[PDB]
Amino acid sequence: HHHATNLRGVMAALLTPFDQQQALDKASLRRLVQFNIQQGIDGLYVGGSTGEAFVQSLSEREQVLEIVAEEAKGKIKLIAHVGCVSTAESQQLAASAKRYGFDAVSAVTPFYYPFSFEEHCDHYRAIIDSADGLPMVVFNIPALSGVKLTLDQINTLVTLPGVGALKQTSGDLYQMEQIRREHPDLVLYNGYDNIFASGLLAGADGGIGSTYNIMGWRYQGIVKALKEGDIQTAQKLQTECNKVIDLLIKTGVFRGLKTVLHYMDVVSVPLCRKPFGPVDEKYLPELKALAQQLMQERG
Amino acid sequence: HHHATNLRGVMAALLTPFDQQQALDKASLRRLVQFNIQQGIDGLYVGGSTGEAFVQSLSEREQVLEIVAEEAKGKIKLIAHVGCVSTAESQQLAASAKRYGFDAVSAVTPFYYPFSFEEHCDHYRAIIDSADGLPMVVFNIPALSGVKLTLDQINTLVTLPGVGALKQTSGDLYQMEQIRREHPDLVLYNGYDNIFASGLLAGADGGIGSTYNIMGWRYQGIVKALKEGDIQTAQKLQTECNKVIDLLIKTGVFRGLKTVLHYMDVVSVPLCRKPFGPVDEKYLPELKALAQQLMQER
Amino acid sequence: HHHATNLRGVMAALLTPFDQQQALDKASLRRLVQFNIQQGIDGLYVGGSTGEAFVQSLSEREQVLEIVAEEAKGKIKLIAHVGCVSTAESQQLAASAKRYGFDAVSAVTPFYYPFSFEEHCDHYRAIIDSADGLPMVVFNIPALSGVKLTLDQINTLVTLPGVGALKQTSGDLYQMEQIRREHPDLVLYNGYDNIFASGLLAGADGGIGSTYNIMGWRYQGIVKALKEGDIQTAQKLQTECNKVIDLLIKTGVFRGLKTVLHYMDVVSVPLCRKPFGPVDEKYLPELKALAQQLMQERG
Amino acid sequence: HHHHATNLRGVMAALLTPFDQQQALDKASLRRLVQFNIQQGIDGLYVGGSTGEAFVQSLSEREQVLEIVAEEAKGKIKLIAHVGCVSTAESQQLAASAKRYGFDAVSAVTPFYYPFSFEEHCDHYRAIIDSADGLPMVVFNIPALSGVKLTLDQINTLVTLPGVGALKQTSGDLYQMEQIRREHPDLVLYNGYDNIFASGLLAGADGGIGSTYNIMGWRYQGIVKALKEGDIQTAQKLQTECNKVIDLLIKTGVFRGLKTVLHYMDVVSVPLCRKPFGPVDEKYLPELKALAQQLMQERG
Ligand code: NA
Repeated sequence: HHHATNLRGVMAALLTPFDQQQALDKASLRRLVQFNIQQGIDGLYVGGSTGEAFVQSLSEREQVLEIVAEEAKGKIKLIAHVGCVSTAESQQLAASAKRYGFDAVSAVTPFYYPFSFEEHCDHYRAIIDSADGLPMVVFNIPALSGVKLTLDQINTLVTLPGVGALKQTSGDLYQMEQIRREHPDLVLYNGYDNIFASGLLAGADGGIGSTYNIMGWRYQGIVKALKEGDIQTAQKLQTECNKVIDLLIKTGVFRGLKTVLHYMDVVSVPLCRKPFGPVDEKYLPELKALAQQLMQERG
Repeated sequence: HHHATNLRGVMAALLTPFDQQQALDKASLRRLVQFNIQQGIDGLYVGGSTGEAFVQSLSEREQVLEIVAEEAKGKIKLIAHVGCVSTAESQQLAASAKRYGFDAVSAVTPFYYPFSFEEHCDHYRAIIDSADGLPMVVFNIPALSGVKLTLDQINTLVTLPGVGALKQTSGDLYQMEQIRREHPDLVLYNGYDNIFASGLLAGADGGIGSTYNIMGWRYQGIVKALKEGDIQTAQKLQTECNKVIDLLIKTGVFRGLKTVLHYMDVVSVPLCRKPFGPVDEKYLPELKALAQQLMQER
Repeated sequence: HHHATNLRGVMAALLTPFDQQQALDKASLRRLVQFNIQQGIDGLYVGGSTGEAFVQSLSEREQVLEIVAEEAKGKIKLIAHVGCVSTAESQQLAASAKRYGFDAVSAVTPFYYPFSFEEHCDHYRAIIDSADGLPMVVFNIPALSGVKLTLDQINTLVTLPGVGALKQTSGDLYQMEQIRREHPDLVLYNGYDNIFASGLLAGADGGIGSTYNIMGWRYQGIVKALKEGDIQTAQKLQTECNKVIDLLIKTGVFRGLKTVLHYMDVVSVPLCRKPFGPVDEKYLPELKALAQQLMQERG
Repeated sequence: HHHHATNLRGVMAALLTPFDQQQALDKASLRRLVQFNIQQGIDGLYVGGSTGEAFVQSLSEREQVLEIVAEEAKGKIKLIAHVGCVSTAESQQLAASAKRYGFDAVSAVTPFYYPFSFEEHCDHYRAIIDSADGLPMVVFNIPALSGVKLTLDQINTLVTLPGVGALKQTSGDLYQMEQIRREHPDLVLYNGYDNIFASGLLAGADGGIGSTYNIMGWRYQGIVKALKEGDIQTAQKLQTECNKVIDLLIKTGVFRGLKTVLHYMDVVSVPLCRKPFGPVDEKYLPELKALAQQLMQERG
C-alpha cells in the first residue's frame, strides 16, 4: 500500500453538468474542473456516484474522462470511476482511463444482481488488469449498492494485487478504525461528508466527497486543524459543513450542489438527468444565499 | 385495465444466451424462443431481470428485442422490458419495442439512486409516451431494486394512463390480495415462481418467471388445476416446481436454467455475463438429470 | 410429529382483557373464553403475542393460564404460550401450564439480545424439560422478534425431542412449502391471518390468529372450502377477512379486536396495556358497525 | 431542563449484574464490582441497563440490584437507574423505587417488541418522568436492539419533554450525533457505542455510557482528557487499544467476556450471564485471562 501513498488527500467527487436537453454540457464541465483546481483541491474523482455515472452511456462517461484529463492532468490527482455492473464494460472504461493519463481507477462493488464474494474479487482483478498499471481504489457504498461486505472480505479486496486505496462510503467508524488497524499504509478515503472529522479521527487519511465541489477548502481546513490538534476549529468547520449538508439533503444533494454552482457562475443549467427532477423553486432563495455566503468565504 | 385484458396469462422471462466470448448468441436465442412457444407459453417477457438486462448495452438489448419479434410476433404475446435507471435510455428502448411490433412494454422501478415517488411516476409517464400506444407493465421487485413502494403508491402507478399490468415480484401475498381488491380488472403477474399457486389464490391472474423457460407447462397446469378446483394437483405441481427451484437457488438461478437448456440442446454455451461466474461443476449431474426428467415429462 | 396430530386446527390467539386501572379483568377473560367456545373454535393459544404476554408479570400470566384451563380444559384444545426472554422464567410458566392441564406449551424465539442458534436450541430443550410431557410449539415471528432463522435452523428446532408443531408467523410461503415438504406430519400453523388461504395452499394445516376471536368461523370456512375444491368460496372468505384486517391495522389490531368484542358485549373494557394507547375515537363508528355486521352474520 | 442536568455529564460504566451458577443474583460480587468501579475513578454508574441484563430479570431483582448499588455508592459517584421495561406501569414502579433509593436520575429504553406510535412513546416517557418524582430522565436510544427507529425530529421532541436532561445515544450515526448537539447545545449526550467513543465525542457527545468501562474505564477517561487538551494521537492510541479489546469481546460475547475478565481480576465470583446466554467457549478463556492480566498490569 506504500507505493500508492501519493493518492492520499481530499478529492472532489466531480459532478457531471448537463445542458437544457440533458446532453453533456462540456463548457460547464471544463469550468467546474477549473473551479475545483482554483479551490486548492488535491484531486478529482470523476464519473462516480456523484457524477451520475449510472444514467450515462459508456461513450458519455469516456467523453467526460477525456475532457477532465485535458483540463487537469498534471495539475491535480485524477481518479477515474470506471465501475459498471458489467465487468467487460468496467474494463472498457478502465482502458480509456489509462489512455487519457489518469492516476488511478475506481469501481463500485457491482450492484443489482447478487454476486458471491469470489465473483466480486474476480471483477476487481479483471478491471485492475485492464487499468494496466493504474492503481485501483475499491469503492464501498453499502447504502446504495446493497453489497454487505464483512471486514475479512474488505481485507481481502484491499490486498488484491494493484489495489492502492479504499473509498469507504460507510458511517460505521468502528469498521473504519478496524480497516486502518489491519492496513496501516492503506489510503483510506472518508466517503460521507457529514462525518468527515470523525472519520479522520477513526483512521481515514483523506476523503472523496460531493460537497467538496462547493466548499472543498473546509474539508482541507479540517485536515489541517486535526493535524495541529486544534479540535475546536475542526468541529466548527464540521458543523458548518453539516449546516450546508442539512440543506442539500432537503433539496436533493446533486441538484442542490449544481444549483449553488449555477449561482457561482460555473454551471449553466443545474439539472440532473431524469428521473431526477428539478430543484423545488421554494429552495432557490436558500441556495442563492449559500452561493453568496461561500463566494464571500472563498477558497 | 379491461382493455389490456389480452395480456393476461403465463409469460416466460426470457434468458439471454451468450457465446463463449460473452457476446449475444443469436442462434441459441432463436432456439429458446421457439422452445418456449412449443411449451404452450402464453408469451415472452424479454430483456428483463432474468434476461440480464443490466449487464447489456441498449444496442444489445435492442438486438434481442428485434430477433424475438422476428421469431414470435403474431404467435404469442411479446412484452419488452425497456427499463433502465435513466429515463431517456428507457424511452429509447420503448421506441424500439414499438418499432419491432411488441404487444407491451415494461419497466423496473429505476434503482441505485433514491428517487421520490413523483419522480417514479414521471419516469413511467415518459416511457409510456415513448411506447406510443403499447400498454405499460409496471415492474415491482423490491428485493433487488431497493424501492419500497406503499400500497397507495402502487395504486397510483398502476392507474396512470397507459398502464395495463403489474408484474409483482413480491412475496407479500396480503399486498397481492389488496391490489386485486382495489383493481378487479388489472392484469396481475405473480413474479416469484416458488409461490405461484399461492399468488394466484391471493389474486394474481397469471405470472412472469425465469423457471418457465424449462417447465412453463407446469405453471399452466397450476392455472388449469385451480380453475377446476383441483387443489391437490395444483399443490403437487407447485411442490415439483419448488424442488427444481431449491436446486436452481443452489446452482445460481439464471446459469442453472441456462445449463438445463444446454442439456436440452437449446443453449450452446450456458454462461451468464461477468461478474456472474460459471456453475460449480459439482452440480452438473443434477442439472443433467433434471434436463432428462423435463424432456421426458413434456 | 405424528403423535401431535391432535394439535391440528384453527386456534384463536386469545386476547388478555384488562380494566381501566390496567388490572386483569378476569370476568371478561372467562366471557371471552366462553365466546370462543360457543363460536366453535378448535382451541386457544393463551398468553401469546396477541395476549400481550410481554407487558405482564409471570404471576399475571399464570393467573390467566389457570382461569382458561378452568373454563375450557377438555372442551377445546389448549396451548400455553410460556415464552419469555429468560429461559428460567419460561420454565416456570411451562411447569405451571403442566400443573393446570394444558395440552401443549409454546415459546417465541427469545428476543432483544442476540443469541446463537445453539442458545435458542438449549432454550427450547430446557422449556420442554419443564413442560414435563406437554409437546412444544415452536413460535417463529421474525418481524417482531428480530430472530432470522434459516430453513435448516427451523428443521433442527422442529425435530427436537418433544416438539409437536410450529407456529409460523411469516409471510414467506416458499419457506412454508419447504417446511411442509421436509416434515410431512408436522402440525403447521399459519400465523398471518391476512394470507391464511394462501398459507394453507402452501402447506399449513391450520392456524393461530388474533382475528379468530371475532370471526374464527371464516377461517374454518376457508379450510373447508379448500378441502372441497371450492376455490371461489375460499377466496371470497379470505377477501372478507382482509377487509376487516385493513380496518384493524388502521385502528391498531389488538385494541381494535378488543373494541369489537366490547361492542359484542364480551369484553367490559377494550384497553390494551400501556404503552398501547386507546383506539382513536374517529374509528369507533367503523368498529361498532363491524361488531354489528359480525353479530348479524354469526347469529 | 437541559442546563439544569449539567451535573450528569461524564463517563459512566454500564454496570453488569453478577449471577451465580444457579442463575441467582450474586450480591457479594455486585458490591465488589461497584467498589471496583469507584476505585477506577469512574464518574458514575448506569444500573440495570441493557448491559446489566435488565430484560432477563424480574422487577424485584432489578430493585434489589438498584438498592444495593445505592447503598454502596450513593454520594460518591453519580447513579442512573435504568428503569425501562416494555410495560409503562412496570417502568414506573422501578422509577418510584430509584427515587426511594436516592438515585440521581432515571433512564428508559424505547419500549420494544410491540410497535408503538411516536405519541405512545412520548406518553410512556411522560408517565415514567412523573413517577421519578424529580429525578431527571435519560432517554435511551438503541435502534439496533430495540427496533425503534426515531427520526431526528422525533428525537428532538423526546429530549425536550419536561423532565428530560440527557440522551444515551447508542447509535453509530455520527451525523445524527452532530445534529443532536447542534439542536441542543446544553443537552447531556452520552456516546453509547464504546468502539467509536473518540469519534462520537468529536461529533458532539460530551461523555458516554458503556459496558467495557467496567474493565478499562480509565482509557475512556483518558480519551476525554486527550481531546480536551488537543492531543489527537493519544486519543487515537487509546481508542485503538479499546477496539483491540472490543474485537476480542465481540468474538467471545461481550457481557460474558467482560464478566470473565472481571472473574480473572478477582471481582466477580461466577462469570455467567443468564440463560439463554451460554457460557464463554472454553477455547477463548486463555485470551480472556491474558487480557485480565494485561489490564491489571496496566492499572497497577
Ligand atoms: Na382501478
